[PDB]
Amino acid sequence: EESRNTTVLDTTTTLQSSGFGRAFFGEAFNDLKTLMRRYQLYGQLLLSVTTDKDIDHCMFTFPCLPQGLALDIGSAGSPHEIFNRCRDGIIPLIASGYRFYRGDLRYKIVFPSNVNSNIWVQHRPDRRLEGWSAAKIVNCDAVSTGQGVYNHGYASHIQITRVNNVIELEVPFYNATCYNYLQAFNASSAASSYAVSLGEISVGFQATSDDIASIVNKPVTIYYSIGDGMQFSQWVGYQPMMILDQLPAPVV
Amino acid sequence: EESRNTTVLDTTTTLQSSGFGRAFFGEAFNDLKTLMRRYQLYGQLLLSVTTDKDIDHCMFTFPCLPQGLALDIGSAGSPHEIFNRCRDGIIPLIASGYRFYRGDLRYKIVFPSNVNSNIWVQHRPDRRLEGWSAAKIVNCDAVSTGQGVYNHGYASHIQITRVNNVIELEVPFYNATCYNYLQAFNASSAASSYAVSLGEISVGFQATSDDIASIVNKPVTIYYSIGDGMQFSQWVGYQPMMILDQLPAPVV
Amino acid sequence: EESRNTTVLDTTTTLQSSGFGRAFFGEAFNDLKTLMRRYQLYGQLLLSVTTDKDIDHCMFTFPCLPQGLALDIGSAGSPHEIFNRCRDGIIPLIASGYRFYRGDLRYKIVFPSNVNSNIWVQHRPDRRLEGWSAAKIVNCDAVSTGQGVYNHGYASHIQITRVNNVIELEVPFYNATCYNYLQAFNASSAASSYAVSLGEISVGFQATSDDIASIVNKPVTIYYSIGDGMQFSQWVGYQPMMILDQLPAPVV
Amino acid sequence: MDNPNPGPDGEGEVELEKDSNVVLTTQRDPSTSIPAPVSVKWSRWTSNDVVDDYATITSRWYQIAEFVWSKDDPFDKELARLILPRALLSSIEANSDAICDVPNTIPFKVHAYWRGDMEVRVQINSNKFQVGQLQATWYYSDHENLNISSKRSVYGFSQMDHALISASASNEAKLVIPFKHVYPFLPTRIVPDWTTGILDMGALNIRVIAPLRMSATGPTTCNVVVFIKLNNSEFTGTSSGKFYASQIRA
Amino acid sequence: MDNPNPGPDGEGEVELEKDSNVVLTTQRDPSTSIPAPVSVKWSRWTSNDVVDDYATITSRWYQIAEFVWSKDDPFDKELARLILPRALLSSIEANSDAICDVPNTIPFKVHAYWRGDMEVRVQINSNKFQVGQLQATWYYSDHENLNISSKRSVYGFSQMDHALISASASNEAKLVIPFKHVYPFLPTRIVPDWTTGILDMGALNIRVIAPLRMSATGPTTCNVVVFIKLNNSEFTGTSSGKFYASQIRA
Amino acid sequence: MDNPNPGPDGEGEVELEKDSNVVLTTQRDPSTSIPAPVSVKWSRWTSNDVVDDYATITSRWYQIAEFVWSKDDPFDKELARLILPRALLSSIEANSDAICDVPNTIPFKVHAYWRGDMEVRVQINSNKFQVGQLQATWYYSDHENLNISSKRSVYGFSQMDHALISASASNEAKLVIPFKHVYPFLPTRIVPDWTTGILDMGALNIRVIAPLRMSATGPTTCNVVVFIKLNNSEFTGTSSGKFYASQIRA
Repeated sequence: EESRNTTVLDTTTTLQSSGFGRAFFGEAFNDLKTLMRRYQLYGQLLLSVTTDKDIDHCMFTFPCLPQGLALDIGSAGSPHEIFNRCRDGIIPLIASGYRFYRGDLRYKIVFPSNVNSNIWVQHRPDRRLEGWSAAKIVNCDAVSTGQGVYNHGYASHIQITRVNNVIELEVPFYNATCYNYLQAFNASSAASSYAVSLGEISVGFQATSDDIASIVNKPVTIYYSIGDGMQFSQWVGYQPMMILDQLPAPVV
Repeated sequence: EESRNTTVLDTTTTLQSSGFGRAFFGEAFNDLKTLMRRYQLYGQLLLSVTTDKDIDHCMFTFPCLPQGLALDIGSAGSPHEIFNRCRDGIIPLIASGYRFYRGDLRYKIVFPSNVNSNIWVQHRPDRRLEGWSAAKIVNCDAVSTGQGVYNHGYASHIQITRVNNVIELEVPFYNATCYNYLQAFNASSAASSYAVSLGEISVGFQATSDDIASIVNKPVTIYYSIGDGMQFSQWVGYQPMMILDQLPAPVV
Repeated sequence: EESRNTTVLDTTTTLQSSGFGRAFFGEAFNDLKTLMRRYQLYGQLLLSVTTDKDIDHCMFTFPCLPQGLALDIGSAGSPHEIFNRCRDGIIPLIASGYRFYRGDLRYKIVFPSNVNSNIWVQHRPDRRLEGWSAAKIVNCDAVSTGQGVYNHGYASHIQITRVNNVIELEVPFYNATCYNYLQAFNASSAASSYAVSLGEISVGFQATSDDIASIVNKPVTIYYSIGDGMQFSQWVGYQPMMILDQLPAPVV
Repeated sequence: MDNPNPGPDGEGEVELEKDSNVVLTTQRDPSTSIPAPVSVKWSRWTSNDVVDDYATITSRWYQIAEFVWSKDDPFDKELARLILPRALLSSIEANSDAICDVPNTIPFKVHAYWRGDMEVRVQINSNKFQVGQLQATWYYSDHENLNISSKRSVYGFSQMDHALISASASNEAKLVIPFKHVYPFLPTRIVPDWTTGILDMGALNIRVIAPLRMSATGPTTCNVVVFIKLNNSEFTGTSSGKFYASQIRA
Repeated sequence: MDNPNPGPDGEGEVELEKDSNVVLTTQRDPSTSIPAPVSVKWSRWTSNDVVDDYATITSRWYQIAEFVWSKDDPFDKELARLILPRALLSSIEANSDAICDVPNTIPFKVHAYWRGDMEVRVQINSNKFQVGQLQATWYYSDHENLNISSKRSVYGFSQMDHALISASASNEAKLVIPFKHVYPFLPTRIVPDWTTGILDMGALNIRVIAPLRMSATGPTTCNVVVFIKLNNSEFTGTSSGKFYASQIRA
Repeated sequence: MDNPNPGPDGEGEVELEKDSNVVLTTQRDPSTSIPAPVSVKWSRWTSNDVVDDYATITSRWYQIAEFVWSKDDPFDKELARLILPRALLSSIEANSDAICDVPNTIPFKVHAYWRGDMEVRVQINSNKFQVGQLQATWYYSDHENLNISSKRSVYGFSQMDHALISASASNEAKLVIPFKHVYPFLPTRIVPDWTTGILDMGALNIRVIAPLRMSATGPTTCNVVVFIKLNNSEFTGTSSGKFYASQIRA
């Protein structure tokens, strides 16, 4: 059995329990659900406009999942230095150790401040996630389907960039499942792909093609926490880890 | 040990007990003592007169025992077809599985109907049984001892053949033993031979030598059951059996 | 373990206990402390005067210990026949089986009867015993130290030989130890030698050099028992014994 | 305590585990490992059809794997990656006959969807002088994960709960697997919204933690046999047997 | 449960069986087999002479058979057909000395008739690694039967009650044989109405059900020793010792 | 009774013996042998200095002997004549470092006199198939006796109480040695009235009663390890560590 304990050959005395730092620091760290609610950087992108965008056209999209995105180090010339150097963060390091999840997510998208244009945000729970490839932030090209535009019935919110350039969200668990998958996802079953991400958030600017030039190559950073309903269910052990301070230094 | 029972790996449910056929046939067959009291053919003989018989001369004799006689198939030309084909019957098939017996026997000798002559029957408990050889029906020759005649003090009965040609008997346990032997008998001890048969029944006709010609080569069949006092004592397992329907058919 | 007793396969019945001879002889022999209080011959010596002895000069000395002296068989021409033939006696045969002792001793020195002179006896608890060599009766030579004379403060007694030529003693446990050593003694530690004998008894005559000639080569025999306070403490098993009636006879 | 008296009957006590008409015995106490608490029934939420567990036939034991575990198998070595709701059917189809030939699996031929628990007994028949140790680990939805090809080692399945099968003790591994899939029913056949990966709840996989060790003349091989019970089942969606296709051979 | 702690004294519990002045010990529990309930005394019916059991001497154990049981002995193999009231005397006469030399059998030299029960312990000293099995079966009056030469096999004595002596467990076979002869006394010597077959109550016979099995370097032989007690005896008919003749050698 | 069910955890119960920060375990029950009842403290009679037992450091176990016991060792064979208050120090000096380097023996470096009891565990690691037997015997003040060179055999130490270490059972020998010296304190260093034979309470000596016996391919060697606790101690006469000299090598 795993956690069996045959003969405890104890040489120790009693050690005074601090209450996971409650006695020293005034706060307990036993519950790992409340450490998961500290906001972690989810994604990081430069706004790259390809074709002439209408007011409806979504600037970028991303599938919304607590597992972390398919990790974008970046191009081999210009790497995103946090996901290159500070690999994976905390929430998929804890969600790496579980199998199922049932709950909500929070996002707090941070926009550039040079832009002024009004920003809409759609949650689209219809969208299936076709594999861990393209489980990432997609700078959208010219519109071919209803994926690429503002849509009607889905839950949206419009942040005014002139008042405050951060929209803060609560993306609900709108799946027809018991719980969703939490590791990396290869999409074996065709309906299994309805059960990975909570939905598919698309952020779009309402600017015309004359104000679209101030938008180009400005950073948009996304955060996430797990929003008080998140319950990771089945214990699955961790995979092989990589130690970060053994990564090579950029030799001059 | 024999009837030990270490680990009963039972896959069965409960089967409804019929009471050994009491529920279906209106009668129980558990007690094998009451099946032993159905009359079995004991012997079968043709009346063969050798010398000139007086009125006293016994026509035939047989030692009286529940083990069955030394089984007479017959001569190689003319076999007795029941003891040839239907080997041994029931009562020595059950008494084959025991060692000692203490009890009585019944006989029901059936006489031919062509004869009319009055028939006497002696029980002689004096007689020892000298081995399994000549533990059989003996057509008596000329008289040399008191074996060959009617005797006085022994218990007798006279069936009148004109009224009914069957005499029915109850041969009592007149031995000085605890119980008698029940398997086949080789007569090791000289007093052991006093302890096999209950006695030695002799049947004789009261006919003269002019009526003796109607007696010649008429069948006399003997039966037996075990008569309500018979108690087979020591369990001894069965010997090698022979299967009857593997006996060869008389090929034309 | 030593006195463990796994499976007593007893064929015996009950034997009537005599009480160690109490039932037959009117006395119990269970307690071996009271057999040790029968007086055993301790030493045996001929009075050999070497130099001109003053009144103070001790005639002989002996260290006083229950282990028995270093056993003097004698010279190869004239052996002391008891310690040659009757080896070791009882009290060091029982004290051979123990390690420590704490108690007193009794002596009953028997003097010759040809002498008349008054005899003094000193107990000297100061004296250390330097090894089992010279743990014996020492006929004293000319005086060099205070060992060789009568001394003041030590406990003494004067037997008048004219009244009775036997002085009877009780040599007390005057050691600074818990208990003293009881086997033969090799003197490893320098203070261990303070812990073998109870002291060192010296017997001396008060005769001048004209009466010293009647003293020469007269026997003095010493006895001992263990005097009611003797408690042998630690059980140590016996050593290799020698059987006495296998000793060779003096062939003519 | 400690009074060995063997007889003709043997020494120890034999424990049983009776089902419908299958009794299978073990001398040794099991090393049970239960990865989740027992699942609720959940036919109320997604089924109006007549639902019935066929517990007189489905809850029997059935052998689904047997394999020689030699000493030639190294340390980090798979022995059987059994996909257990599939392996009950693919073992039968590996016996070169249909699913309807076995009493345990006839409702898989008829019904469309299944939800139930699974008992697994991974029995071993090693000698007392052999030295080695297996682990039997249940992973929920192996094939819905793509980095499991790197997790699949004895260091990674020792972290989740698992059973240990020591070759010295000839130990037995009880393994109670309740139903935890994303969707509350597993289809037994090709269903409209998924066709690939049918009846795949996860993988029992049996790695080696210590290989077999012995003398030069010791017994080399070691046979391991895996039994499965399907106890708290329920089947729904009565359908034709001609829509059931054969499982993938694997 | 299951706490093995051997010491210098050994591990297990040793059980005894004390008689007059004979104690013989077995580590293992016996496989007792009792073919009949205990016999009543029956000196009231046929004896006016002074009858006394000599229980301080007759109820001792006495070795009456020892034999090597090798692996060369095949499956259906007699090992000892002991005729037990005779074999107690013929073992002594096989030791090349008289019946009056042994304390157990001096009343057979004096008295004329005997009725009593017999305890039999068929002890084995096999190794733990040897594999095989004897059966010890008591047949009442072997030599008063003529088809026993065909019954005398392991299939026929397994049907009546019997003891089993497994060579793995080094098992011991207790065997309580009460008196059931046709006549309520067995004569110890040539008596007026029978001379042949004296003091023959029946036969203990020890067949082989499984032969010894072992490795190439295993212990081949296996010694079996049979002891007999004569417990609930009684002797009657005090007679001279010069009418007692020696037993048949067999 | 007698239900063997081993698992991955093993079969039997493991007993402990915890001290300050040393736990040492034995599967087997000890063969304890206690040559004397427990000693009284006795600092009242001969010490005005500050007396304290350092039970948090002195009552730990410490290995003082390990030796291979081969089958080449004959019957009457010493294996270790340990002088136990010395052997605790001479083992450390045999490890080529000082007495002050070990926590158990720093008050011997400081204090002048010592009185205390000594626990001794003579553990063996023999195989179950090896056959042989040691005895561990404590003799009070070996070197204050000169005929001990003839007593030193297995017949002489079997008479006093002793422990037995059978190589079959892999037995352990507990040995509680209370303080019985002539003088109620043992000096740890050269003291004014004795210089020779320092800190010598007596000798644990470990003879052989049965040598190791085995097959041709059996395990030849057998390691024996001796541990010592110094439990009911007391140290008196606080002195400089520069008056402590090294022990004699022996």
